[PDB]
Amino acid sequence: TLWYQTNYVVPPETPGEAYIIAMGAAQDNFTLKICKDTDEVTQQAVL
Amino acid sequence: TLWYQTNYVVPPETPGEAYIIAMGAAQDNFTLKICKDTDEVTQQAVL
Amino acid sequence: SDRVAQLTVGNSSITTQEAANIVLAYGEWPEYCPDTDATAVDKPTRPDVSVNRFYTLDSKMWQENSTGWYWKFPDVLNKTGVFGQNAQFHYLYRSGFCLHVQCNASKFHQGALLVAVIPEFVIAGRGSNTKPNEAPHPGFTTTFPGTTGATFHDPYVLDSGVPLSQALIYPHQWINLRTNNCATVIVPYINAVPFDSAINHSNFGLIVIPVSPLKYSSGATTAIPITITIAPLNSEFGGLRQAVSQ
Amino acid sequence: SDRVAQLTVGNSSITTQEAANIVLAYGEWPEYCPDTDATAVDKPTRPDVSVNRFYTLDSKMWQENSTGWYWKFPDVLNKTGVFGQNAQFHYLYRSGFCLHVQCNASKFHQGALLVAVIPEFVIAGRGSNTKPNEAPHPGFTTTFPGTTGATFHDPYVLDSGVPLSQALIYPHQWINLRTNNCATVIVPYINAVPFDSAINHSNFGLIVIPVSPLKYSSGATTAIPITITIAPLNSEFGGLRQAVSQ
Amino acid sequence: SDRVAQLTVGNSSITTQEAANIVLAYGEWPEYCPDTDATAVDKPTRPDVSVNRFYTLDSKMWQENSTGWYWKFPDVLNKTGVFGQNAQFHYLYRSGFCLHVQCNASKFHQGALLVAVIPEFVIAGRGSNTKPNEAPHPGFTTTFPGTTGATFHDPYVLDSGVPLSQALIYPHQWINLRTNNCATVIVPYINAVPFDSAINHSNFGLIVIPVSPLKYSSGATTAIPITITIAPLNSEFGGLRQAVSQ
Amino acid sequence: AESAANTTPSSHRLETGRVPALQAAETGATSNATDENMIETRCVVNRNGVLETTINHFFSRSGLVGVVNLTDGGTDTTGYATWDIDIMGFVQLRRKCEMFTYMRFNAEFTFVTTTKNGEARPYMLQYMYVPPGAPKPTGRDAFQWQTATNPSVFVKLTDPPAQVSVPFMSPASAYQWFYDGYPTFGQHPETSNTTYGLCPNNMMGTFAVRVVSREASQLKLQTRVYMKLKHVRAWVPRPIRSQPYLLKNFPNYDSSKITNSARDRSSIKQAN
Repeated sequence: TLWYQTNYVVPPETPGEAYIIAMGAAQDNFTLKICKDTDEVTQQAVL
Repeated sequence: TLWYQTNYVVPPETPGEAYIIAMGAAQDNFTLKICKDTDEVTQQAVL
Repeated sequence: SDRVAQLTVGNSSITTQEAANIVLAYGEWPEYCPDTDATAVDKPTRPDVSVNRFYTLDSKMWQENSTGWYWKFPDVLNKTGVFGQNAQFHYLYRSGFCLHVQCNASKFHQGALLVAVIPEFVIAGRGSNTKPNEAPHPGFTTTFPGTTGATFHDPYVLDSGVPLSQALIYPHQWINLRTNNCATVIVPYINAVPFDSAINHSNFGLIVIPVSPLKYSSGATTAIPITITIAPLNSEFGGLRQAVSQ
Repeated sequence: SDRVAQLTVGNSSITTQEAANIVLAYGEWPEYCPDTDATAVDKPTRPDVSVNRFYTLDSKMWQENSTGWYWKFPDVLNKTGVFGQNAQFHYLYRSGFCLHVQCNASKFHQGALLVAVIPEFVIAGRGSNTKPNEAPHPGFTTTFPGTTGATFHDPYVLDSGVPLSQALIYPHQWINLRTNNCATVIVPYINAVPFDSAINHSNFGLIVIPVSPLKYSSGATTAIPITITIAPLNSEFGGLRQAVSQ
Repeated sequence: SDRVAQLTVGNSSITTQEAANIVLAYGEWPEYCPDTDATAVDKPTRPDVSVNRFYTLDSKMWQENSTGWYWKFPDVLNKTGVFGQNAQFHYLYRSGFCLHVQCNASKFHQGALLVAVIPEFVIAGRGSNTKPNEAPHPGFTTTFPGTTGATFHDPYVLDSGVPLSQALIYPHQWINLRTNNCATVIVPYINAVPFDSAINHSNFGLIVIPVSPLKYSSGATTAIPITITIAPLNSEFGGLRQAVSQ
Repeated sequence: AESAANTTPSSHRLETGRVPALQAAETGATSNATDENMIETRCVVNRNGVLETTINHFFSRSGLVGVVNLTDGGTDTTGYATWDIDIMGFVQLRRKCEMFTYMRFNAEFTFVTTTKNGEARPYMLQYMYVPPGAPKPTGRDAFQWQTATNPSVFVKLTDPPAQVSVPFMSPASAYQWFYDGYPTFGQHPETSNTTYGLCPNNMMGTFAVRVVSREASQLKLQTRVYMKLKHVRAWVPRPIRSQPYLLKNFPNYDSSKITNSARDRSSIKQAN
């Protein structure tokens, strides 16, 4: 969860609506196991 | 020739007309030769 | 190389971009009670992770007509989490604290705040009555505000009869909106007894008072909050019994 | 000591005041083709000055409703100068590139751009037709935009069916208008063949996509251009014959 | 480590936050007259404290239609303090000077100033008359402005027939309101005689000329002054007699 | 690195100047903020393996590649059944394979042939590999089925499925499923570019199959091809496609009716 600590203060003559881009990755101890099929694709057209 | 690469962007409540001062000099390999009279002055009043 | 800092305690981390150097109160780091100064016999407990982390309180909007706020640190995080749960079951308590007050704004706002700790910050009653039956005394939510906090009525006299101008002798730090946006004070355990109850006695109190008013032109942002986080460094507890509320 | 830089290649120089560190693609510098990996017999030419310099393209105004732009690098400077003239006469080609994208604004504008290279950046046709006779395919000015450039229609899927969110695996760099105003990526020669024609095959393509929109208050400047310069590092050419156009 | 500086001379100190490096005129520090170059016999006096300090002149508001100002340094602080009192009683004089010109503004103002010293800065008369009886000559307050100062009429020709563009050969410094807010020039004693009267001969003159006009949006501050301080380094005096006025 | 990573014991810091949690993302680099420069950790030794996540263990799956029909009628029959060898026909192995730009590997094609309604009668088949440039057989009794200087496999239907090893046979140094270019020269149209993106160094001939007999066989066979990758090397990783495939040899997507990369939520301030 992302919370407002103090505020978003801004001087005048300045837009008061910003944006935050969120990025994500893995660490050095990240490890995977048993492989399988993904669930992003189930149907397919005859190509 | 001096060209605009991207733009002159400026925030609001700020003047949008700047000025660039151009200066010029010589290098270490600059060398001259045969001396003569200049052409900045041709006429003169009797002082 | 100095205006950046990352304070990591336990499973929490505080990153900043505009900071002054950390203030170490009276030149003493928080350390565990030595066996020479101790007086209890039962072995104290030391969780070292679950009670040693940055607890974030609520935020308070700093308006133009604001006077200030104050807290009581062994009372604010006294009901929230493993520190509070461990402090309700035990009778003795001893710990230091790491402080951090966030207040950011644009480069067009102006104003300055004063964050400082006051050991034994006793609240004064306000009135002109000398009779014992009508002499005004502060309530429990005024003396011990809790996790919310309390406001000032006369912040010029610190609501205690002591002038604010001389309050720079305490461990303090300024939040100047043109220089930085955070202030950090590390404070050790300051008491005349080795261990003490964390419910019937607040050791010290944080105070945030805006001396320079908040000013900005029409068009900028208008919500300026004050966020505070607290880290109970080197916590110890003793005298285990049933859990009490207050 | 790091936010300033002067890149000098040949008779050109690029000075900057607000810069991040240069990005070196895949940790490999552009180098000349070694004799072990080569397959041609004729001796390649190496101008080393007239084709190794910063060629500046045109500028593009970045409005509020902008989607993005892309180029094809062995096609943009394919008709301009000694590099283009040397690339029209020869059949084989091999070189690296140094990139630089300028975008400056005031300290009151906000927005962020994403400049990155995509090896083998094939443009996808847009349509829902599976018949071979009506399946939409991009035109020549869409596949090879030239020195001008092409715009995006669906920059969320990179106009290729591949999501923009995962496009951070490529050699990339951000242009955040509160941090810097330029981005620099050096890229070596990436191909599955030693030499290749610089007319019928673009190796990779630059892409500039504004993910954070450009926003400013009424009264500030409104013309925000995007300028790009390209340096063909370590150029080689072979197979000399008559000059072809395309 | 370089944009901050504290110049302390005598009982004065000048602190700054936005500064360039100090300019040392012609690579020569102000030093005392050596016995080889001297020609007088009487022993010179050296106060070393009361005449060696930063004297602050008045401030001048820099409007939009401003042309510039100039002073004469052995004449400005010629009536103010122990330096002036010591210079009115004596006949010979020799000293160097340390300069400092303050001009601060916000980060929304624009403009640039040119502060420089001109040795033997003779003021030219303005007119087109060649007859000796009507040839215009400057007045005493134009040649020697005093502690107040004088304004320019044609600052493009430096009010002397010499172009301002070539005036960068003198020891100069710029005040660019986006880079710094102060300029510092240290100048030694420049004369063709060892000692000279500090009343009938000004050695050089400071000049402040705004080449880039002052511009700002409606709503900001409108009072932009120019403050100048002068330190007479290494003062010497000789030929003690009655005090003269001018 | 036979295991993942170990964690060293950490502690707290109270000092100025050291900020590990302020990694600027404008530089194009990944944040290098570890656990030990953050919340206080313990000493754990990790014995979890990283062997399964390698490329050689990720591409050593067979999957389906092609389906070839063989009608073998009586009056409008064909006899043979050619099938050009390409793996961009079934989106599973294609989606798994198109997350890289340049690849190089060997193949282990396996052929599984069944009957229409499902039955295994002992009919002998003949699988033929026609390289590019060799003539394609026209007819079930054509001249090309002599298989002189041409590899072929003779197997029955009751036998176990055949399995042959195919080497790396591209004229270039590696394969590539993305060719941003043009195969020929000259002027290119603007209306319909049917020649854009045509991978030149990918054609690998045509696979053929017939039934070894004299007159005919009233049966409708249907063979399936399973290609296993081995000795594989990948370069220049590409992002995984998030749009449904629409064409055989052209990456396209529907301009309207776009699929988002994630599903929808009720509100942004709610994790469920």
